[PDB]
Order: sequence, then structure tokens, then C-alpha cells
Amino acid sequence: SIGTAGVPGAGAIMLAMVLHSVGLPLTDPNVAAAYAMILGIDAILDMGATMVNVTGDLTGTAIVAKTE
Amino acid sequence: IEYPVLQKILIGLILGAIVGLILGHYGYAHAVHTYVKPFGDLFVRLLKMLVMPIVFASLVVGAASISPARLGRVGVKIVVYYLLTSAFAVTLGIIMARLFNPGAGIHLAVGGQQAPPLVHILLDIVPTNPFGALANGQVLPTIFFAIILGIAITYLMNSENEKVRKSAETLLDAINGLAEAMYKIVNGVMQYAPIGVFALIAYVMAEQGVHVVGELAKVTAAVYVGLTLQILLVYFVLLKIYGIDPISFIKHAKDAMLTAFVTRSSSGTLPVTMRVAKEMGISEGIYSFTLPLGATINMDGTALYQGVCTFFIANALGSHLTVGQQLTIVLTAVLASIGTAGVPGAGAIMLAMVLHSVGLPLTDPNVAAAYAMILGIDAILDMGATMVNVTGDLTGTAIVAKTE
Amino acid sequence: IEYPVLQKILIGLILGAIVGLILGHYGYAHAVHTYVKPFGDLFVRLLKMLVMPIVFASLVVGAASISPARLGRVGVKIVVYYLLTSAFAVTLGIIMARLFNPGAGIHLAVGGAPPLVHILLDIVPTNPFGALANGQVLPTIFFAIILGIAITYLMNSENEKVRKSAETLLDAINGLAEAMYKIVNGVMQYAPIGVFALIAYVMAEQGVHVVGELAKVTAAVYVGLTLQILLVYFVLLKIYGIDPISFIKHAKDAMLTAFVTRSSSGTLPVTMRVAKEMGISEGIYSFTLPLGATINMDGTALYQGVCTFFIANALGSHLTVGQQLTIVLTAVLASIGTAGVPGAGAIMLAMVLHSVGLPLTDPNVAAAYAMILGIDAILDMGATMVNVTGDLTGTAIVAKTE
Amino acid sequence: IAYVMAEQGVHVVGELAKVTAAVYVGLTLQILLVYFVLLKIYGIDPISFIKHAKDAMLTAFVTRSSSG
Repeated sequence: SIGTAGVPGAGAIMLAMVLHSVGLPLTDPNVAAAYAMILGIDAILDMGATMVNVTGDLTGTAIVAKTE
Repeated sequence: IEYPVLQKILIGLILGAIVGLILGHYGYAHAVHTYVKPFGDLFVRLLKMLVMPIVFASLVVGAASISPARLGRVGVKIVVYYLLTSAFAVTLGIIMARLFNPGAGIHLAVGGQQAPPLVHILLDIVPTNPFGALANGQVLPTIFFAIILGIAITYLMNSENEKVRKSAETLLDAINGLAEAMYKIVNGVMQYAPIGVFALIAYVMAEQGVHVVGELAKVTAAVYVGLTLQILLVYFVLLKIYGIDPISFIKHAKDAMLTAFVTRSSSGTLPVTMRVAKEMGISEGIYSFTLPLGATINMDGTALYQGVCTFFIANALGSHLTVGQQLTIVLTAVLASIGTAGVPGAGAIMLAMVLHSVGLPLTDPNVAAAYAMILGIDAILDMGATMVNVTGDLTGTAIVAKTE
Repeated sequence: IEYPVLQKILIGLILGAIVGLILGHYGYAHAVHTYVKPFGDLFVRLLKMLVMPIVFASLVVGAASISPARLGRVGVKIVVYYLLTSAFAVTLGIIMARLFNPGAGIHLAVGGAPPLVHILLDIVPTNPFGALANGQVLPTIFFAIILGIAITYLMNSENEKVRKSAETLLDAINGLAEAMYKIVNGVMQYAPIGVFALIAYVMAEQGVHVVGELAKVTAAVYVGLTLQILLVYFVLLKIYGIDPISFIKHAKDAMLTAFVTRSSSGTLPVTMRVAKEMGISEGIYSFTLPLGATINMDGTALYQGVCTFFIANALGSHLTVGQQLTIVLTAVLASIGTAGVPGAGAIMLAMVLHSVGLPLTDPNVAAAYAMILGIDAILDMGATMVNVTGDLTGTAIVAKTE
Repeated sequence: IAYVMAEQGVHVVGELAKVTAAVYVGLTLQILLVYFVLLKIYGIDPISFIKHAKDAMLTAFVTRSSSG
């Protein structure tokens, strides 16, 4: 998901989706266990990730703007 | 179709456990499941098959025993039997859950900090159609009917009419024809038991053995040696104290325990469980009413597994667990489903249900996390708990029997 | 409540076929369905009723026969029996599907999962009482065999309460088993009404369709199986003593029910009673007529040989002539078992298309398939009747061996 | 009409094609004999009409959707 990373909680979704690809499916009750720990911390890890995204959005704007 | 007896089972068990534990470590746990599992099932299939006739039929006949007492007594005794075994099992679990301390690697604490009617389950005992009862599974209403039928047959034989006294015999004999017929099959099955046992704890060791590692393994220690201590210190102490020879007991009860461990199903082993009580030499008037009412009333297993697992979680979310107030939660767990502990995987369910009561709901993604670890080890923790239940079932039978 | 015997059936059949085929041509096919059908059902009803007791009961008693062989043998034989009849049925269908060429008027060309082990484990019921209750032939089969073998062993018990009760049960069960054969004739007295009413409707609601290129599949079925009876079964009855015309004599009623009930298993009461009155022992026919009804492929092999052609040739394809078999064999082998249900033939035919690569979505695949579905009942009658003829043939030959 | 000819062209064969004939020339005859007869009879020049309406017809035929 190059695109559509804007929605809150999205990070957790891909993290799960990767496990489908890794070959460790979320059924395996210890895969699901560790994943659940991340889910008990995702909101904290989401705040920082979005704030650094919107800092990166303006940085990208102000640099391209000060060109074209 | 020949060869050595119940060492053939022990050849399957040890050889399976090894070949499965190996095969799942190298990841083929799924491939083991698609190739091995179905021979392990075909064993449990054939055993299940019998469970309905072999109980129903045996217990109509088992009401040929003296009805007012025997089925009025013993029931009173075998109830009070499980009270005083489950009491010991609780304190043996708690004192195993402190001994081993499963809550060190996690260590990962999350805050928090924070419906059965019975009467509408009591009225369920009494079926409203005994034919359906039998048909659609159901052990504990079929129990009630069979007892009420065989008592009624007893009373028909004492009828001054002799067409009545006549037919009365016909039915009861024909029913014992079945009852017996099934014990015949139970050995026919047993000849497939080494294949069954090999294939079952091959898979169950592949798909949940690898998990028995680290802090997870520290619960499996306090279960497996915790129940090993229930056998030796509580049951043999009761067998010794009631005549019946402890080692001669394991001799006879070998096959019922090796099936209970591998089938992981209390009720699903009752054919074998009962045949061991025949060949042990108890009368049908007891074992036909104490081995099924055992499989569904026995708490020795769940009291010992949700004693050490209740700790693991309370201690993994980094809590005091009110040491010595463990019991408050462990007792209330058992008592929430005194009955209906026979189904496989039931232990996990109550463990979850307790958390609803503790105040830590399964939503809290770290509650759910720790619980999920137990769920990756439940099958291993289930085998031992059922095997120690069906050992406790026969121990209860052979002691009450050698009284009344 | 009296009158002539099984000519009364043949009076119903011919008189019904005519009155129905007539009545549906003039469109009252629906009205026939709301007035005639329910007397045709009441026949299949009463027959169905028996199927469970009459099989279960008969086969506990049929394990009074010598268990290690007989139920260990024959099973080996009757399996290998159907192998060598279905083989002949396949090549009799393909060589009927070339002979008649059903794919000329269309001519309209468009481009273009079973585990087994989790069906093998289904043979063993987990509750025999339920098994019986909730239909189910092939797990009831397995129980009854296992019971009657167990009873056998109880009689050789040194105890004589045991040896006692053992008898009681087995006798009481044979009481039932027998009781049911008694009813099977009670039913048969309603068989002329049942037959008349059934192929009255089935000829009204699907007879009119047996016309044109559709009729050119009905030819290669009906004469294709007529040739299975004469050239494959009689050749096997002749070659194993048992007299071919004395066989049809005795098996008259089981074939006329199989044709009209269109249900293999739904005729087993009559099918079995013909094997009693024929004189085979329960130790054989109680295990080869039900394991026949569900393992027999003579019908589906001959109907999805000529219907497989019709579709492949109606979408204007080569059909890899002489490589018909690749598809026809794979069809049979996809449901070796469980061919007993009525309408089953249509299902596999569809399922084959999933494998051929022409899915039922392609609105001309679905078009040709829908024509077969407007004729399936006529093609089903003949296929079942030749199955239950093949069932008794298999029985009477294996029986007159072991 | 690459796809629409792949997925339903092959079918335009035999008795099915005999409906496609009576449609396609049946409407070709609606254009010429009914519409041009009305365009002729109301001034507006028939061939100058197709000139202008070229693109609306080649979209209607391919989009297969009146309103679209």
C-alpha cells in the first residue's frame, strides 16, 4: 500500500497482511499473541508516525514549491 | 492383525511424539495434519461410535442392581468423592503454581487495573424425547432415562402377571445383548489403538509441541508434574487406604489412561474406560453410573489446569495474584462449570470466562496476548488433565464399588 | 384390494406414459403435477420408510453369515465385480455416443475438491442412533456389520446369560428385518397406482422435451443400456449358471420400481425382497445390494458418456474421439461412490465442465447443459433401472460363488 | 470492442448469427429509411448530420450506454 496510508490504524493492517506473505498466518496462536501486543501499543506508535508524515508532507511541499 | 498387546500402544506413543515433535520443528506441522491426523481421528471416530449404546445399554442393565440404594447411594458417595478429590486437586495446583513461577519472561503488564440459570440446565437433564436424546448425542439426559428405565424394568419383573414379567425380561436381555455387543467392539477398536495413538500425539506434538518452550514450558512443568503428583499422592493414597492395590490398578487401567491422554476427551473414552472396569471386576450397577456421571462431573483436571494457568496470566500481566487468595478465583472457576467439563478444549473456555469475572476482558490486547499463548499450549495441557480425570474416574469407581 | 399381479404395474406404466405424454403436450403438465404426482409420491414415500430398518436389521442378521470371509470376501469380489461392469459400461456408452451423434442441430459453438479421507472417515458414524435417525445408508452399513460380527462372538461366550441375551437381540432384530419385508408387499399392492402416477407426470413434464437433437441423446442412452442388460449382464448370468430369463422373471418388480422411483436406494426394500425370493442368503444380499446402490457406476458411466459427448459436440468440438474416456473415466472416478441420489447425474456433468475448462457461466455452455436438464429425468430412469439390474446381477453371481 | 468481440463475438455464429443479421441490418434500415426520411423532410441535411453526429454514435455503440 504505497497509497492509502492516510486512514488511522492502517499500520496494524499491513503488519498483519505481511504475516500472510511471510507464511506465518495470524491463526498460529503465538503469531496472534505477539501481534496483539503491538495492537495494545499501536495508537502510541501511530501518533508519532502520522506527525512525522505530515512534517514530511510540508517539507516536501516547501522544497518543491521553492523550486517550481 | 496380530502382535504384542499394550506395549504396541507405548511403541506408538513414544515413536509418534518423537516423529511429530521433530516434524513440526521443521515446519511440516500442516503436512503432518493432512497425512497423519486422519488415522488418529479414525481411532476417536470408532470410540465415539460406541459411547451412546455402550452407556445407555449398560445402564438399563445397571439398574438391575438394587435401585433404592446403589443408584440412590454411591451417587451420594461418588459426588462427595469428587468433592474431596477436587479439593485436593485445587490446593495441589495452587501449590504447584507457586512452586513453578510462570510469569517471569512476561513481565509485560497492562493496567488494567479492572449467566447460567442452573435450573434451566437442571431441567435439561430430563430429556423430553429419549429417542432424540440418544440420536442427537447427549450423555447426561440419556443417563437419566436409562436409570429410570432399568428401575421400571426391575418393577415389571415383580409383576404378578406373567406376560408382563415375560416381556420385561425380553427387553432387558435384548438391551444387555447390545450392551455386551459393544464391549466386544471396544477391543476390535483397540487393535487399531497403536495406529491411533501414534497418529494423534504425532500431530498434537507437531502443532503444539514446538510451543512448549520458554515461559510457556514453565506452565507445562507445573501441570504435568502437578498431576503426576495427583496420581501418586492423592489417588494411590486413596487406593492404598481402601484395599485395592495401587500398582495392580495401573495394570488394569493402563488402556483407559492411554486413550484418555490421546483422545483428550473424557466422554470419548468411556467405552475403554468402562471395559477396564468390567475386566477390573466392578459390577455394571456401579460403573455404568459412576464413569459417565464422572466424565461430566469430574473436576480434578480443570481445577489443576486453571490453577496454574490462572496464575500464569495473573502473573504475566505482572500482578500479585493475592497469593493464598488464588483459591477465590480457582474455586469460582471450577464451580462455574462443576459439570460439563467433558468436552475437549473446555479448559480454555472457562479460563477466558474467568477473565470476564476478574475484570480483565479479552479485548485488552495484552490480556488477549497472554491468553493466546496458553491457547498455543492448551492441547498439551488438555491431554494430561483428561488422563488424570479418567484415572480419577476409575479410582472413584473402584473405591465406592468396593464399599457398596 | 385384489386383481392381477405385476401386469397391473405394466398396465399402469404403459397407460400412464401415454396419458401423461398426451396431457403435457396439451400443456396441463402443471395440472398433472398438482393432481397425479402425490399418488406417485405416496408410493416412493412408503418405500423410503422401510429403507432404514430393512437395511440395518437385515445386515445385523447378515453378519450371522461367516464373518471373516463372506463379509471380508464378496466385498472384495463385488467391488471387483463393478470394476469389470463399469469398464464395459464406459466403452458401451462411448461406442453409443459415436453411433448416435447428438450434436448436429447444435452446431452452436462458443469459444471457449473432495478430501476422500474426510469422506472415508465419514463411513464410521460417531452415533449409530443418529446415523439411522438422520437418513444415512453407508454408515449404518458399517455399524450393522460391526454389530452382527460382535453378536456372533457373543454366542461363543462361555457364559450363558451372555450367550442368552445375544440370541434375544439378534432374534428381535430379525423380527424387525422380517417384519419389513412383510410391509414391502403391502406397499407393492399400491405399486400400479404409484407407477402410473409417477411416469405420468415424468412423461408430461419432461417427455415433450424428448424431441429433436435432445431425443438423439435419449436414443443412445435407452438402447445403449438396453445393450448393457443384454450383452453384458446376461453374458455374465449365462456364464455363471443362473438362467438369464428366469432372472428377469424374479427381478421384474425391482427394475420397474428402480425405473419409476429413479432412486437406487429408494428401491432397496423391493430390490432386497427380490433377492430373498430369488433365494440368495441375507449374508450376501444385505451387504451387496446397499453397497451396490452407492458404489454402482454402470448408470452414470453410460449417461455421462453420451451426455458428455452431446455437450462437447454441441459446442462444436472434436471431443478427442477415442479420448472420450479421459473425461468419462474421470467423471465416474470423481464420485465412484454416492451415485444413489436422484438427479446426481446432472451434478457431475456440470462438475466435469469445471474440469474441462468450460465453466457454466459461458451462456452457451449453460444453454446446452440446460437442454440435458430438460431431459435428465428420462435419462435418469433408465440409468437407475440398469443400475439396480446390475446390482442383482452382481449379487446373484457372487452369491452363487461364496 | 476488443473485449466485447472476444467475449461475445465468437458466439455470433449459426442460428445465433441469424438474429444479429436481422438486428444490425434491421437498424441500419432504421437509420437510412426512417431518420434520414425525417431529416430530409425537415431540411437539415442527412449526410451533414452524420458528419456532425459521428462521435456521439461511435461512443453510444461502444459505451453501449445511452446516458453514459
